[PDB]
Amino acid sequence: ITSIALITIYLKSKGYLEYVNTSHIHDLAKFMFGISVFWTYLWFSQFMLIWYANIPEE
Amino acid sequence: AVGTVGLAVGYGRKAALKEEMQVGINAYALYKNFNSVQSITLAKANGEHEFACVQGQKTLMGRGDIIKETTLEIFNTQDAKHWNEQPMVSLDHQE
Repeated sequence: ITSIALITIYLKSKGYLEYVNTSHIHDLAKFMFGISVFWTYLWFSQFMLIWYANIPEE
Repeated sequence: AVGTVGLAVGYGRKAALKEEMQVGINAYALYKNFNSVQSITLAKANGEHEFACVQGQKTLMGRGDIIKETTLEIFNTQDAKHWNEQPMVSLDHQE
């Protein structure tokens, strides 16, 4: 998602995009934000469920 | 073994006790001439009995990590690694 945003910012600043504005940027910005939090959620739950009951195998 | 029946003796009492304790079969009437071995005929009856059974499963599922057993000559000639082996966990490609 972030790579999509960065390319459109570049092209827009070079004058190659039309009908693109801060609301399109804003929508992508909040989209990538929410899913980055989701990544953190998955990271923690995997870690903690091993740490909490550390059966030595695995 | 085969062709034989086990019977516990000593439960059928009825005088001076509550019906919660009046439980079981006596069998002393079968101790003829004070002999413990008697010839019998066994027939199947009609109903079905309920048991206050404590333990459910009869066998061990092959779970050698519960009761480890070995033989005397193994105990005497083999290293503990072959009869009393403890579990290993992998590290950086090491046990």
